[PDB]
Amino acid sequence: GLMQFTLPVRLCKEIELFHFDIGPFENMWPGIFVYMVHRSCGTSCFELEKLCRFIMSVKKNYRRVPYHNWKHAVTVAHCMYAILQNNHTLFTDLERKGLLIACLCHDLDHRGFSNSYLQKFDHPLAALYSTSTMEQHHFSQTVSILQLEGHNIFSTLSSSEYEQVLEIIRKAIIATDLALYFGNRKQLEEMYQTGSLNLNNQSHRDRVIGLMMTACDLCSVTKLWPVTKLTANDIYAEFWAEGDEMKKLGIQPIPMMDRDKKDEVPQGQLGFYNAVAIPCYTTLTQILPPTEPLLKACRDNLSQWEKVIRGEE
Ligand SMILES: COc1ccc2nc(N)c3c(C)nc(-c4ccccc4Cl)n3c2n1
Ligand SMILES: [Mg+2]
Ligand SMILES: [Zn+2]
Repeated sequence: GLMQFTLPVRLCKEIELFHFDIGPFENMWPGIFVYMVHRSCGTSCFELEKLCRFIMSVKKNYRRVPYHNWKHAVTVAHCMYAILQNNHTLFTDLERKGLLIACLCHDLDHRGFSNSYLQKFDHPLAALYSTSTMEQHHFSQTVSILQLEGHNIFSTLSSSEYEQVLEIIRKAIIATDLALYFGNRKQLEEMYQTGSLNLNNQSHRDRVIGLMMTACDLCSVTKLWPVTKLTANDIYAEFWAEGDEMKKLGIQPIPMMDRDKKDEVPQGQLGFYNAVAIPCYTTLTQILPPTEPLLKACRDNLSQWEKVIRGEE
């Protein structure tokens, strides 16, 4: 009960900031996640023995791919932690529990390939789940790990609390399917502008939680320029591997995925910031004003990509 996780002083302070980087020491990441659960939720939210076993099983079920890896999982959970701490009173005990676990699990057993590649490959998961293919797989994998003996971190919830938290995690993980994000933000935009947005409306909370999941999922665009720039190499290493696999199926990939067209990357990140990231953090900053640092950081990195193009780096 009385056993706190503490971090070194620099981590203890920087972990509270949106732009925190979890660092290159893999063995500290489980401790960093537990620390975040303890401050965001309480030291009673989860049985430590079970949580530790759940974390190590989640870690084992992430693959050694350049980007969609265990480090991405913990990075996305830390952004959720920063959003939850800067918006203390807006979220329920169930939501704070559910959302950190959702973020940690949101890309479970990812192969570094998109839903499009699975469909064109004709991968069995594409027959099993016709839309949000990988995301339905990620939720399936989360449930599987929760059902391992000694892994059910939720076992002390009432029957209906358990159903609500698994329903929060499912929606949260499905919302990380970027094809669903565009319509979700458009709706949140209309609701905020016509002033019909209402956080006591469950269906409205769902939408807001989805945008938070998009916001955390993209949070590599909200770090200090060097972090953001070096992560973009990991992201493109997956894209180019997928591009190669498209060519193997006799399909010319989109230029963003073609490793012959690396020149077109900076312009590609521009389109992504303008079409996805900026609109995402703008709408988020309108609903949850304290998340403004993510928008500011994202605009800062947009400006860095403009500089790469103008040949200034
Ligand atoms: C999906 O198409 C793209 C294209 C350019 C990206 N550039 C990024 N900097 C980026 C980031 C931080 N996260 C994603 C992303 C989001 C959801 C699923 C998979 C990925 Cl890779 N992307 C990008 N995604
Ligand atoms: Mg994903
Ligand atoms: Zn992700």
